[PDB]
Parts: sequence; structure tokens; C-alpha cells
Amino acid sequence: IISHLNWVCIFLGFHSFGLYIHNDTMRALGRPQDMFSDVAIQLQPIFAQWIQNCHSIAPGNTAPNVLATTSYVFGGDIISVGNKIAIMPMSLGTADFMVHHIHAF
Amino acid sequence: HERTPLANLIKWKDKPVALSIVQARLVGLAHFAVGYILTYAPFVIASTVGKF
Amino acid sequence: LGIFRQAMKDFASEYPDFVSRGLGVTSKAERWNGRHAMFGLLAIVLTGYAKGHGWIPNADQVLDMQQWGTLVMEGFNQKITNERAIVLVAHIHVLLVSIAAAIAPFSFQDRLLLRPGEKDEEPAGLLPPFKLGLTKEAELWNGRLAMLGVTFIVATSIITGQSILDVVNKGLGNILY
Amino acid sequence: MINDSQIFIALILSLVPAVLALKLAREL
Amino acid sequence: AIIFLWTSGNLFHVAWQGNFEKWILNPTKIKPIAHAIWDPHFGQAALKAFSQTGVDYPTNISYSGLYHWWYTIGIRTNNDLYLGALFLLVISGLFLFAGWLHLQ
Amino acid sequence: DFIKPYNDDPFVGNLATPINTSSLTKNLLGNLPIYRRRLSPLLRGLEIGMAHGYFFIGPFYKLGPLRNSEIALLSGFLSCVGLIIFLTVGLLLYGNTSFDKDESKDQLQTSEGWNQFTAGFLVGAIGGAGFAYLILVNL
Amino acid sequence: MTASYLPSILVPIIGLVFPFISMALFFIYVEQEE
Amino acid sequence: FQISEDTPFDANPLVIIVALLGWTLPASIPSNIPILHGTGLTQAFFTSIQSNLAEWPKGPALDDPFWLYMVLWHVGLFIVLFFGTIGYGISKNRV
Amino acid sequence: TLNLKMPSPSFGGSTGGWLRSAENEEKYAITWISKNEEVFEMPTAGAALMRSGENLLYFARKEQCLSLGTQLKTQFKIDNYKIYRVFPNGEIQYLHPKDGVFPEKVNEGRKAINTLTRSIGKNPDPVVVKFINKQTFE
Amino acid sequence: AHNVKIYDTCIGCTQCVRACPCDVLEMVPWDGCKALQIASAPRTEDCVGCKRCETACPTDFLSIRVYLGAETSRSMGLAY
Ligand code: CLA
Ligand code: CLA
Ligand SMILES: CCCCCCCCCCCCCCCC(=O)OC[C@H](COP(=O)(O)OC[C@@H](O)CO)OC(=O)CCCCCCCCCCCCCCC
Ligand SMILES: CC1=C(/C=C/C(C)=C/C=C/C(C)=C/C=C/C=C(C)/C=C/C=C(C)/C=C/C2=C(C)C[C@@H](O)CC2(C)C)C(C)(C)C[C@H](O)C1
Ligand SMILES: CC1=C(/C=C/C(C)=C/C=C/C(C)=C/C=C/C=C(C)/C=C/C=C(C)/C=C/C2=C(C)C[C@@H](O)CC2(C)C)C(C)(C)C[C@H](O)C1
Ligand SMILES: CC1=C(/C=C/C(C)=C/C=C/C(C)=C/C=C/C=C(C)/C=C/C=C(C)/C=C/C2=C(C)CCCC2(C)C)C(C)(C)CCC1
Ligand code: SF4
Repeated sequence: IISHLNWVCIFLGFHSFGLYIHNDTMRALGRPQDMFSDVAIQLQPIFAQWIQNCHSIAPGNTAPNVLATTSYVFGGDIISVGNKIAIMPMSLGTADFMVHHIHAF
Repeated sequence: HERTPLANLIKWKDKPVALSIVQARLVGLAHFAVGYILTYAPFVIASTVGKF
Repeated sequence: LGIFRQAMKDFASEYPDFVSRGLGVTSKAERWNGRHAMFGLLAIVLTGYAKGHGWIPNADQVLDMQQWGTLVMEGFNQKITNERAIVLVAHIHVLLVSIAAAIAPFSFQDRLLLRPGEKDEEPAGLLPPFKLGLTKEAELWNGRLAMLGVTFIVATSIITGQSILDVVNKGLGNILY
Repeated sequence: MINDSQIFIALILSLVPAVLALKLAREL
Repeated sequence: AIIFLWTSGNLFHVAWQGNFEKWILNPTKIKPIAHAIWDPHFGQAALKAFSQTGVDYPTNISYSGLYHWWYTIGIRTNNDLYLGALFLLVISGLFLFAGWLHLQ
Repeated sequence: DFIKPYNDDPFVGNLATPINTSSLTKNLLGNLPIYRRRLSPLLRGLEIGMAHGYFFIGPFYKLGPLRNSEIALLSGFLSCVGLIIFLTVGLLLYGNTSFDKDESKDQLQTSEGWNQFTAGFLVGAIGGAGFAYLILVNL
Repeated sequence: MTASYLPSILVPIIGLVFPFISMALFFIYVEQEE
Repeated sequence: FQISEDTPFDANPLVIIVALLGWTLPASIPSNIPILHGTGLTQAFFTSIQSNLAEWPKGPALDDPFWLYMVLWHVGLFIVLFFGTIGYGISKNRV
Repeated sequence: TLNLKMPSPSFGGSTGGWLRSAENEEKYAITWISKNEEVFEMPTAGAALMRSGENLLYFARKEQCLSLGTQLKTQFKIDNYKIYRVFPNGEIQYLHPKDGVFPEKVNEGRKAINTLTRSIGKNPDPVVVKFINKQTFE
Repeated sequence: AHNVKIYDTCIGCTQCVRACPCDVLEMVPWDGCKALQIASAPRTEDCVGCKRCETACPTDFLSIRVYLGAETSRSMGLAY
């Protein structure tokens, strides 16, 4: 148990924090095109993006008697009170992929 | 290592052990001191170059 | 011989591990370096001829950093020429042969290092035995002469300030170019 | 200013400390 | 010997890759060069950023004060620096030899 | 039931599980070049080299600093050769320190045996990298 | 041959060859049983 | 086949067949929700397979109903397979 | 003598047991006699079932054997256990209790090893043993 | 191996012997104290240097002393 957990921690450490170090090095060296980013080498969280889509289309479908999304975080309208944003969709990109693997680590 | 196929073909000559009690203190102090100098040196240099 | 024989023993005492594997002041290393020097002088001659007769295409053209990357750059914001890159590639071919030969030799060929308990070949001396043909003697004769040639040609270039190719070309009587 | 000849003289001369360093290292 | 090789290297790199001769003409404005950069990890944007010191190749600026020192004590040319570097190579070798000798 | 003491010895530090002692596992491992019966060290090394050399070119080709250039694949190949040489030296160093006069009956666990294996790995690996280059340069 | 070529020849040797030869030699030294 | 050291295991493929039929039949009962049209999950999935194979090289997009059908269909198949294997194991006196 | 054919406690096995070094350096054996079948804790972790009668276990370290010995004595009132060192070549050294009697009980025949005829405060200064092989505590 | 020494202030209480998890120590006859016994260290090749013996010793200062020395597989407590 402990040997495998040890390994998964080393794997996660390298392939999460290591990506930030790659990026720092590439940007310092003037090579933004070699970075892990939305505008270079992309790491899209496609599974999370797909779940967001399921939740946004669920009302009147897989949840037929629900009128609106559980949360606007998944997609849909910008809700505002006063002129302040209450809640709106949270896009997930490379920066979101990277920090999620830090949490896993 | 000893129970992994393929890998357990390869054998260490020196038994791996954790660093000694004194060695840890020394290695910790070395990192602390090197880090201290390599943080301050860029700051003191770039601060002044940046301003003047 | 007494000066040389003693010098070999001194080196063997200082470096037993290296001398036992035929590295350093050995007959093993003498011969191997002789072979490379002989090939080397041919390569220099072929370079002088290929340059003269225009075999290398776009010799003086500089390589692009976009295509070939950062390694094209030299010290003082200079770029490597096509000629130089090409000559390097020629050497990479025979370097990879060398690595294969060293690590994975033919069963019959001469090996790079001495075996666990192999003695060295006896030193040839001031003059080896003069045996015409494909002999160890004739190889050592031509190997020693080649390595002398490389030493001389290099030394001449720095002292006189002429190019090695110019020295070689004038040495052959302006035949190559 | 400094020539190729001058840089090669330096490199050749740097072999003297190199060889001597080797000798001292071994003797220690 | 190590101290003298280190000093030799400082002299040699400034003689070869520095801008001492240009710097002495305007010491309060020109930045003194430590040595050249050769690093194939650099992208083109970083090459440009480090090539802003008058010369046409990337360099590090010196903060050691060597240019100021050498100028004060009478050095004026790269040939002065170069001969200095050569001299200290010889002194290094001498100490190295004395080290060996005094173990015989 | 399914998990048992390893080699019928409960005080050895291992368990027999499906992952390590199933028929599928024993079939796979037994036939890998490093374990397979009636192979010379050279041939073991050659097969291993080929398999590894072939896959090494992919990362360098597609993700290296020259991935977007016309010479991406050649850069990929040179990178493999570089990697292969380092690995070979690793193998040389391992054999040199690990084996001596002990002529064990395994063969491979010997100075001579390990040198044949290393020779195999090098030639196999450059070959496999070479073969991958030829497929990719066409396709 | 010129001097501006020197960094491109030397830096790879001091950085990728000299260290790995040194590491290899030190490794052999410390594992010798003698 | 031995699942471990000296432990023969049955691995009867009837389990897979019974499981597949056991899931595919009730999963083909039609539904009224818009994503399943007027058909069941089985039909919806099989139709999406055909429609996506019609564009052989191009894979299904994120937002294609295919993905939801595939996952839902496999969740049900795997649950039946799982309990089916355990059921067969009980019958064979694995316990 | 040991007796290699002596039966072992019942145990399903663990990953905590001995590794390569036990095979080609040295291993330890502990034997004992129990009156009844009984569950005890393996020093390598897990519950094992003591046979009634003779019991043989092998471990990688002497401390593992002695740890079990202490458990036998404290928990089960078994004081008849014996510990051996077993070499790869087949040789066997009897270790404990060395002379039949436990070390905590005085026994005539034993000779004082590593005793000194002074208090600890009468050791010489390090400077006095400088450039000789002596230690201050010799 | 570690060095273990017993000094003549020992009062023959046996606590060090009882504390030792590697059976390095034993009690031997002696005239020097009321208990008519002294601690002894005949098996220091098995000493791991844990210093449980010193923790157990009631005298001031200690009558048993462990000087950590040349490490072995035994002394480092390796089961691999
Ligand atoms: C740790 C994570 C990490 C990752 C994923 C990357 C990834 C990358 N780096 Mg970065 N880098 C990192 C950390 C990382 N880096 C750090 C910490 C630094 C130090 C500052 C750098 C500094 C750096 C530089 C200077 C450069 C890169 C470059 C690159 C790119 C090419 C590297 C290459 O060719 O490797 C070769 C890869 C392999 C030989 C194999 C990889 C491992 C395989 C795929 C594992 C397969 C296991 C398999 C699944 C097991 C299955 C077994 C069974 C089924 C048989 C690649 C995008 C280069 C680039 O150009 O960027 C665009 C480049 O020039 N990196
Ligand atoms: C200190 C000196 C040093 C030097 C000179 C280099 C040089 C290079 N590195 Mg860097 N690197 C270094 C240290 C160094 N590295 C260190 C310490 C790290 C860890 C942080 C890295 C991490 C790193 C990564 C992750 C990457 C590089 C890459 C590169 C190459 C990028 C330029 C290019 O486009 O080539 C393109 C590359 C080629 C055309 C292939 C050249 C391969 C050569 C010919 C092989 C030679 C092997 C050698 C002779 C074997 C014998 C040595 C020893 C066993 C005796 C360049 C060759 C990139 C690369 O492309 O590597 C493959 C890359 O992805 N480096
Ligand atoms: C202890 C040795 C360690 C070796 C480390 C290797 C890395 C250093 C390589 C530096 C090369 C660049 C500087 C020379 C550059 C230089 O001065 O070039 C001089 C000369 C230049 O000739 P050209 O015709 O190009 O130009 C001449 C004129 O135009 C300029 O004067 O070129 C050569 O001789 C090439 C072959 C040099 C071979 C060098 C020796 C290689 C083998 C090692 C032997 C050294 C030990 C000596 C005795 C113990
Ligand atoms: C050309 C080139 C290539 C060939 C390269 C090749 C291998 C180059 C070989 C050059 C040789 C090795 C020079 C050797 C010159 C050796 C000198 C001349 C020795 C002086 C010894 C003294 C005389 C000893 C003094 C002694 C001392 C120490 C101690 C006392 O005992 C007294 C004595 C006993 C006298 C390629 C292959 C790379 C391709 C490229 O394309 C072109
Ligand atoms: C006055 C003299 C001086 C020196 C005199 C002078 C300069 C001596 C130098 C001689 C020369 C330049 C070298 C000649 C030797 C070169 C030959 C021997 C090369 C053979 C090539 C091979 C054998 C064929 C290649 C092959 C061919 C067939 C084709 C390829 O495909 C394969 C290979 C297998 C590589 C002093 C001042 C130093 C002092 C000294 O006191 C006396
Ligand atoms: C995904 C998957 C998986 C896995 C996979 C893998 C892991 C693979 C691999 C593979 C591989 C990795 C392969 C390779 C191959 C190779 C080859 C095919 C090679 C070849 C070669 C050649 C042909 C040649 C050679 C040579 C030359 C060129 C010349 C000289 C030298 C020599 C002779 C060597 C599994 C099954 C689990 C499951 C399912 C899925
Ligand atoms: S240090 Fe530990 S093992 Fe050594 S004698 Fe004292 S109690 Fe026993």
C-alpha cells in the first residue's frame, strides 16, 4: 500500500508542479510558444468540461421537471444583484487542469 | 524494488538508508543558507538596477 | 630504450587501473591513435579537395535558426556555415561506427581495451622491424608517421599563421586546390 | 582586439596548471 | 593556485569578451561586461534582452567592480588584461608545482 | 482463497496474488526476452534494444524544441541516439561494478554475459530508432 | 578555425561530457572492492 | 486459467452473454425525455454509434449525446456484469 | 541443535517478512513449545496461530525474534523459547538464552566483558590519546 | 560495532539487561556491590545503539555507556 502511494505521490508531484517549473523556465527564456497554456501546448480538462455540459443541458432533459441548473457555475446565465455579479459560468482551461493536479498531489 | 518484475533484475551494491541525524541537519542548513543568498542576491541587484 | 622503458613503468605505477586496460602510455593506445591519425590525414586531404572542386553545396551559406534551432549560434552572434555543419555530420557517421565497434566489437577485430588479464604488446622501440605487407609492423610504421604528420601540420599552422589546409595543399604542391 | 593566436597561447599555457594539478592531486 | 586561476579567468574573459576599452571612455554611462552568454536553451526574445550592452552578442553585466579597480591601478587596454591573465596562469602552475615538490 | 503465501512460505515478505502469480502474468513475463528460455545474452539485449529504441523517437519528435521545423524527425532521431548512448554507458557502469570473477550459472549475471547484453541493447536500440525513422519519414 | 567558435565547442564538453565522465569515474572508484 | 498461484478459476463466458442480454433488453424500453427521443437507451446508443461511424475519422464532439449514451449504457452493463459474476461465483462456491 | 523440519504457526502470509538479505547473509530462527493453540501478534505485523507443541519461525533480524520472545514471556507465560542465527552455508549458531539461563538472572560461569575499574568521570582527555589508537573509554 | 562499557559504579540492579532489545548484556557475579553482580556486555556485535540501557540505569552519572561507532548491517537495523 505505502510503496504504491509513495509512487503515485512522486508521479503526481512531477507531472503537476513540474509543469509550472517547465513554464517558468520557458517564459524566462523567452519561449512562450513552448509553454503549457491555452495559447501554446494545451492541457484541457475535457472530462470536467464534459460534466459541465451535462449539467447545463440537464434541466428539461435528464431532469425533466427541473426548470433551471443546480448551479450557474456549470453554464448558463450571468446572475447579477445591484450591478455586482452573484454567480456565472466558470470556464475550465489549462490553468484549471494544472491546479487540480496540484490538489490531487 | 525487490518484488517488481524486470526491475528486480537490477541490484544495488550499497544498501539504501535514510541520511544520518547529523547529515539531515547539515543538508537542511546548506539548503537554508544557499537559498538565503540566492534569494537576496537577485533582489539587491535587480532592485537597484530596476530603480536607477 | 632505458629512458622510455622507465617512463612506461613510472606511468604504470601512477595509473595502474588505466594502464591495465591499455589506456595511457601503452602500445595499445599508440596503435589505435596511429590508425585514427592515418584516417585523419586522408580526411583532411579529402576536405581540401572537396572544398577546391566545389563538392559541398552552398558552402559559405549560413544556417537558419528557425529551421535548425539554437545550436547554429556561435560565440559572438555568428552562425555556423553549411560547410562546417556538413563536415561535422561526416564525423558523426564514423563516431557512431566507433561507439558500436568499441562496445560491440566483431569477434575477430582488435578490441579497444585490454581483456581482464591480457598483457600489453611489447614496445616496438626506436625503429620497429621492417616487414613489408599488411603486418602489425607496417601498421605501426605508418601510424607513428601519420601522428608525427598531424603534430607537424598543426604546429606549423599556429607558428606560421597559415591554415592547416593551406599547409597541406602547399605540402602536396597545390594539387588539392 | 585579442587575436585567435592569443587565445590559443592561453589555452596551451593552461595545460601547464592542468598537468601540475593532476600531479599534485595524485600526490595528495 | 585556485585563487590565481580564478583571477586569471576574470582577466581573460574581460580581455576577450568584455568592453573595457569602450567603458573607460564613458565609465558612468556604459555598463561593464562580465562575460559572454552561450546557452542553447535561450529563445530569440531572451537573446535580444541580453544583447543591449553596446555589443552584438548576449552578455552578463559585471557587478564585481573589477573594471573600476583595474582602471584605477593603471590598466588601459585588453593587451594589459591579457598579459595579466597569462602571468597569473604561470603563478598558478608555480604554486601547484611547489605543492607537488613539498610532498617529495 | 485467492491470495496465498508466496512459494508456500508465509514468512517470506511477499504474497501470491492474481497480479503477480496468475496464469496470464506467468505467461507474459516468462516469454519476455529478459526471462525467455534458450536465449543468449546478446539476443536478449538485441530484442530489448529494438523495442525501446522504436518508441523513444515519439516524444522527441512530437514535443522537442524543433517539433515545428522541417527537420523535426531528424532532431527526434539524434535525441534518441543521445538517450541510447547514456543508457548504454549506464549498462556498462552497472556491469563493471556488479560482476567480477563470479561465473554464476544464470549467464547474464556475469561480466562477459552482461557485456554481450549491453552490445545487443546498443545495436538493437539504434536499429529500432532507425526503423521508426524510416516508417515516419515515409508516413 | 576562429575564436568565436569556441563557446559552441567548449560549453557542450564542459557541461555534457566532462561531468558525466567525472561522475562515471567517481562511481567506479567508490564501488571498487580492491 | 488460474486466477492465482495454484487456484483454478472458471471464467465462464455465459456470464457475459447473460449479463449483456439482461441489460440490453430492459434498457431498450422507450423513454419520453428529449435526449432519448422516443426510443430507449440501447437504441439511442446504437443510433449514435452509426451516425458517428458515418464520419469514420472524425471523432464525436464534446456536446455530442454519444458520450452520455455510452457512459449510461456501460454503467448499466457493468452493474449487471458485476452482480452476474458474483452470482455465478456464489453458484460455484466461491465465497 | 535446531531441527529444520519443526512445524510453523499458521499464518496467511504478509509483505513484512524476510527479503533477499535473509537468503544470502543471515537469518534468525525462534523455536518454542506451547501448551495450546493461541493467536499472537507477528512482529512483522498480523495475527498468527500458535500450534500446540513445537513452533518454528524465521525472521530477518535478531530484534524481531527477541521482540516475539518478550511477547511469548509477557502475554503467554512461555519462557522455553530459543533463538538461533542461520547462515546460507547451513551453519547454525545458538544465541539466546546463551547459557540456558536468561541474561537478567546472575549465573556463575559468566565472565565480565567490557567492564572498567573506574567511574565514568575518571576517563582521560581526548588530547592524551591524540595520534595513538587508544580511545578515552578503553 | 558500537562500544558498550560498564563502569564500577554499577549497583547490579539488572535494569539495563532487562531494557536491552538485542540481548547484548547480561549479569555476572561480582564483589563490588551489595547485589553481588555487575552488568556485562559480551555481545556488542548485536548492539543497535538504541541507548535503552542508559535510559534504564539509575546511577548518577551512568554506569553503562554506549559509544556509537562503526556501522554494520546489524547495527543499522536493516531487514533488507
Ligand atoms: C515534470 C514534468 C514535465 C513535463 C511533462 C515536461 C515536458 C516537456 N518538456 Mg519540460 N521541463 C521540466 C518539466 C517537464 N517538462 C522541468 C522541471 C524543467 C527544468 C527547468 C524543464 C525544462 C525543459 C527544457 C529546457 C525543455 C523542456 C522541453 C519539454 C518538452 C519535450 C521533452 C522531451 O522531449 O522529453 C523526452 C521524453 C521521454 C524520453 C519519455 C517521457 C516519458 C514516457 C512517455 C513515459 C511512458 C510511461 C508508460 C506510460 C509506461 C507504460 C508501461 C507498459 C504499458 C509497457 C515536453 C513538452 C523541451 C521543449 O522544447 O518544450 C516544448 C525543452 O527544450 N523542458
Ligand atoms: C550544461 C550544458 C548543457 C547543454 C550544452 C545542453 C544543450 C541542450 N539541451 Mg539542455 N539540459 C541541461 C544541460 C545542457 N543542455 C540540464 C542540466 C538539464 C536538466 C534541467 C537540461 C534539460 C533539457 C531538456 C528537457 C531539453 C534540453 C535540450 C537541449 C538541446 C536544445 C537545443 C536544441 O534545439 O537541440 C536539439 C537536440 C538535438 C539536435 C539532439 C542533440 C543530441 C546530442 C548530439 C547527443 C550527444 C550525446 C553525448 C555525445 C553522449 C556522451 C556523453 C557522456 C555519456 C560521456 C541542447 C542540445 C532539449 C533537447 O532537444 O534535448 C534532446 C530538451 O528538450 N535540455
Ligand atoms: C588534457 C586534454 C583535454 C582535452 C579536452 C578537449 C576539449 C578542448 C578542445 C579545444 C579545441 C579548440 C582549441 C584548439 C583550436 C586551435 O588552436 O586550432 C588550431 C588549428 C587551426 O587551423 P586552421 O587551418 O583552422 O586555422 C589556422 C589559422 O587560420 C589561425 O591560426 O586547428 C587545429 O589544430 C584543429 C585540431 C585541434 C586539436 C586539438 C587537440 C584535441 C585532442 C586533445 C589533445 C590535448 C592534450 C595536449 C597534450 C597533453
Ligand atoms: C587528424 C584528424 C583526425 C585524427 C586525429 C588523430 C588521432 C590525431 C593524433 C595526433 C597524435 C596522437 C599526436 C601525438 C603526438 C605525440 C607527441 C609527439 C609525443 C611526445 C612525447 C615525448 C617525446 C615524451 C617525452 C618523455 C617524457 C614525457 C618523460 C621522460 O621520460 C622523457 C621522454 C620519454 C622523452 C580525426 C580521426 C579526428 C578526423 C579529423 O577529420 C582529422
Ligand atoms: C623532418 C622531420 C620532420 C617531420 C617530417 C614529416 C612532416 C613527417 C610527416 C609525415 C606525414 C605528413 C604523414 C604521412 C603519413 C600518412 C600516411 C601513413 C596515411 C596513411 C593512410 C592510410 C594507410 C590509408 C587510408 C585508408 C584508405 C586506403 C582509404 C579509406 O577508405 C580507408 C583507410 C584505411 C583509412 C620534423 C620537423 C617533425 C622532425 C623529424 O625529426 C623529421
Ligand atoms: C496500448 C496497449 C497496450 C500496450 C502496448 C505497448 C506497451 C506496446 C509496445 C510496443 C512496442 C514498443 C513495439 C516496438 C517495436 C519495434 C520494432 C518493430 C523494431 C524493429 C526493428 C527493425 C526492423 C530493425 C532493426 C535493425 C536495423 C534497422 C539494422 C541494424 C540493427 C537492427 C538489426 C537491430 C496493452 C497491450 C497493455 C493493452 C492494449 C493497449
Ligand atoms: S544500546 Fe540498545 S542494543 Fe545496545 S546494549 Fe544498550 S539497550 Fe542493548
